[PDB]
This record gives sequence, structure tokens and C-alpha cells, in this order.
Amino acid sequence: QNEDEFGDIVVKTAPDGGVTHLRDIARIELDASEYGLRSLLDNKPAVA
Amino acid sequence: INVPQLNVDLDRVKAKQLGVNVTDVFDTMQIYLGSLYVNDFNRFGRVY
Amino acid sequence: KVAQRNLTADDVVRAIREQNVQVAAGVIGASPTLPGTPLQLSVNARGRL
Repeated sequence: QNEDEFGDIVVKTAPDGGVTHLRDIARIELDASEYGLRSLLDNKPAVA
Repeated sequence: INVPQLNVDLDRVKAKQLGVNVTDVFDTMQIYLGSLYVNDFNRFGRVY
Repeated sequence: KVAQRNLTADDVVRAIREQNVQVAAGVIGASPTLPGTPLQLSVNARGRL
């Protein structure tokens, strides 16, 4: 549901018992699905 | 919203340290309790 | 010949699917990018035979 749960993802489990989490290797943020276009209205953030 | 049900909580860290895949837990629950559909078989020329 | 090399037809089919395939090679400097990045460059890589 959120960024921190996505950080908890186990990308590698060490043989002794040790867990490497997704936050260890990446930054997890909520954002846009693509970035090709921007929209301003009089130089303030907007959507048409 | 007050029909009786069951909640099943899966310990993710305990699963991955114990060597069990979280998709494997969910797959067991689904197949055993939820009746997965696998593929079709033919009977009297009809697909079932 | 394929058996002589200890291969089944599935092996060769996997090889063709693996080596005859388009590539999504990426883009350098695309949004979002840290400031000062001057250019947005697409990457090419010969993938299809």
C-alpha cells in the first residue's frame, strides 16, 4: 500500500538468517508513471 | 459487513528467513482453499 | 545433428527467442533527472536479426 512496505521487500536473504530489504538498494517514492509532459497554468502547477 | 469470516496474517520476515516463498504460501491457500482452475478436458467432443 | 550435440528442439527454439528479439535499450538523462543534465539521449542496440 505505501512506500515503506515496498521498502520491506526482501531482495536477498543471507544464509545465516540475514535479510536485505529493498530500501537497502533503492529509494522508494510515490510519483508519476511517466514524465514526458508537464502542465502549467500561468507558471503554476496544473492539469488541463 | 458483519458476516463471519477468517483473517490470515502471514509473517513475511519469518517466512523468508525460514526459506519459504510468500507466493508459495499464497498459492497453497489458493489451491487448497480456493479451487484453482488448471486447464480443459474434452468429453463427448465438448470442452470442460 | 541436434541430438549429436545433446540438444532437443526446445533448446534451439529457446535460443532463437533469446537472440532474435528487440531491445528496449533505455534513455540517458530522461525525466526525472537531477539539475544541470543538458541532454536527453536515446540508446540504440541491434537486437533483431
